[PDB]
Amino acid sequence: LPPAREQLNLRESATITCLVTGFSPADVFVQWMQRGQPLSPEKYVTSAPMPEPQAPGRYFAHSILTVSEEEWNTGETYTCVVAHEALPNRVTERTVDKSTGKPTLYNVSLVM
Amino acid sequence: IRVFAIPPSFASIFLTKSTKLTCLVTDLTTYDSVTISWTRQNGEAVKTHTNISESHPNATFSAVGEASICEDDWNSGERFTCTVTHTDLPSPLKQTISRPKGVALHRPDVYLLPPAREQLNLRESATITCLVTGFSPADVFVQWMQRGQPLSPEKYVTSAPMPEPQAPGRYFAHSILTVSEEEWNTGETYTCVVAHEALPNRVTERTVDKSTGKPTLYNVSLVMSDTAGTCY
Amino acid sequence: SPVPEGVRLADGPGHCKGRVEVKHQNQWYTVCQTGWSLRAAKVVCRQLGCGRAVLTQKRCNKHAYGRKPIWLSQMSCSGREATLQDCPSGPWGKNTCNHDEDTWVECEDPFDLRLVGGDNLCSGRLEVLHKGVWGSVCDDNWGEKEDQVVCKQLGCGKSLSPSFRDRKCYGPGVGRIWLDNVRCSGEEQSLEQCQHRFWGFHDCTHQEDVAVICSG
Amino acid sequence: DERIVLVDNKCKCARITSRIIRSSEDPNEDIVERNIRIIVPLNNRENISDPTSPLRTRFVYHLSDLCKKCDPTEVELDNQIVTATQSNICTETCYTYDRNKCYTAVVPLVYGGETKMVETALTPDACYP
Ligand SMILES: *[C@@H]1O[C@H](CO)[C@@H](O[C@@H]2O[C@H](CO)[C@@H](O)[C@H](O)[C@H]2NC(C)=O)[C@H](O)[C@H]1NC(C)=O
Ligand SMILES: *[C@@H]1O[C@H](CO)[C@@H](O)[C@H](O)[C@H]1NC(C)=O
Ligand SMILES: [Ca+2]
Ligand SMILES: [Ca+2]
Repeated sequence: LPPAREQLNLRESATITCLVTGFSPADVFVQWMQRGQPLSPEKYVTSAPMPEPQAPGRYFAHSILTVSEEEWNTGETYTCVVAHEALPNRVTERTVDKSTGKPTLYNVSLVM
Repeated sequence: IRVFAIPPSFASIFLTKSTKLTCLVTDLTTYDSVTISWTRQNGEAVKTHTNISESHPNATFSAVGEASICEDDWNSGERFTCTVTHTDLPSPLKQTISRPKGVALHRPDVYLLPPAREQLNLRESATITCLVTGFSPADVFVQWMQRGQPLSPEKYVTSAPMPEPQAPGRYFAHSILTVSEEEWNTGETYTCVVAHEALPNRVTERTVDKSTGKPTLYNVSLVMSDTAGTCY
Repeated sequence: SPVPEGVRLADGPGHCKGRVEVKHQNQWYTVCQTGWSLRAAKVVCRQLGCGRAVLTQKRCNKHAYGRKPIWLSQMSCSGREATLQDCPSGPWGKNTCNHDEDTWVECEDPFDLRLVGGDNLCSGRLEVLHKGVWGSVCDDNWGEKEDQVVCKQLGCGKSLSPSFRDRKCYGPGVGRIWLDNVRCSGEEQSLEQCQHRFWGFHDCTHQEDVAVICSG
Repeated sequence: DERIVLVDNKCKCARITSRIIRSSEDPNEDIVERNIRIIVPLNNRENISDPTSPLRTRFVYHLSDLCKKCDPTEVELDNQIVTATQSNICTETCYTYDRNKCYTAVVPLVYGGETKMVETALTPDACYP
């Protein structure tokens, strides 16, 4: 999940969420790396497995890392590597950035 | 035998409008010779309400006991304790509870995150996120609504408060709601009601919708005139 | 089973606040049914006609002299239904009043309106009662449709469109501007049934007030 | 009919509408459009209640302080009714005049020595006393 825009507008920090669901049994390990270098364990808070009420037999959790506004604005990259036995290579990655999105347009009209 | 006594949080006080105390008793063998008793700090007795639940797979019984005292006595700082007697236990167990005092109040912030773009391409479901953060103490109540009617509790899951690594004395929590993809594409509206003691009015509300999100087009138009000095 | 002859809401300030007192045949007693949601409080308030239910809670009994006995049936009522007569009740049996607590209910003050400053009524400044205080209504949006709704409620006849030439004979107000941006489309029955901004929020001044002159 | 009005400011004459166009047929490829219409005055001065103020040649339009809600709403919780704050963000400058509002001023009038200050009407017509 890309950080909230209003949180950045008020200029304190940013919130990055790593939402992982749909794994069984309850065995998951998430980490946070920046530019190929893993970050300290004191940088993110890790949740705990807990069953999904809708589909029985499925667990899910998440991890959040707070970043400085200037660090987020400078263009640094972040990723949420995950590990699960059921995965083919036991490693899957999702990556977002500031540029992550869809290109917009500006149809400006000036009536002198 | 394990006995858990949970205090009544302000979240329960806000809705139930009644302060009740529960002493959960687990791993119980003989339920015909048990006594859930509640006493004050001096030794006075309080009328209890013991209810015996159904059986358990592990051949254990659960004891649920409510004691009701209105908030004027409880918020003053008086201490309570729970006692569970059993004919198999030579000594009754003593578990005390009370509310802490001396914590500052910080106003929490509410953040609503629209579903991910890569999730709606599967035509299966969506996930909306209500984020509450930077609040003290660690008490929070979150409830989802649609068209003014409460949703079914299962449609959403709320977690317990967790500490914030970057700021001592502050916590945060989350809430997740699951809805169909066609419902979100139709244009329905949702609401996240958050209640905390530190709010100016004790209740806050935010609303998310598909139309009022991130627009691909920004058709900006500016008209200049030297006679339009007023607008109706 | 007894059928409630009425509710009185005794032991409270006025008759829109207090303890729920169901009228049992002959002597009447207090009721403390479980699951007392706001839906039953709405029907209780509608019994008296005070207005809308705002709050319901059960209070600890600390020497409150609850001499009144308790009832022996439940009153599960959908809230949108009619008087307490038309909602299902359990077939007598035991009581659900385990903890000895009284049931409280808080209705609201009924609505009222008048014209002040005009001769023989049917003319003058508009004052609306809410929270036990009278106040003025802003004129930012006062179409002809919003004029006839007030007139028929007081039985002053159709408005004669007096313009603003004779609207200077009443002057400004001193009370709080309760209503603003009032938009009444249909006849309805009351001004409160229209769409307004909120009670207590405005962007007006006592100089800009509403004056309504009906036929009389 | 196909557009919804979000803000209808009069001081800054700002009006924002949003609309979804069913482009193509895939439900996931519909664009969201935001329209902004601004009318700027070229003859009004810095302070609209003081004719002696200098002319204004700088206009700033913050969209975060325009699409903001600041009125408590009622919420039903099945046991009571409470008032809820819509936003926490809640001296703004009025660029243009408002038709629903009256603008007046004080001016000295001298005649035979005596000076009589009288209320004026800066706006052409606006409202009547
Ligand atoms: C813009 O003009 C108004 C009107 O002159 C200023 O407010 C007035 O200030 C005088 C005293 O200086 C008071 O007697 C008036 O009551 C005020 N007007 C109102 C409507 O209250 C205002 O300060 C001026 N703004 C600036 C930035 O100079
Ligand atoms: C540009 O404006 C025209 C109308 O002048 C409109 O048809 C078109 O959709 C606009 N462009 C975008 C990208 O919205
Ligand atoms: Ca006006
Ligand atoms: Ca207004």
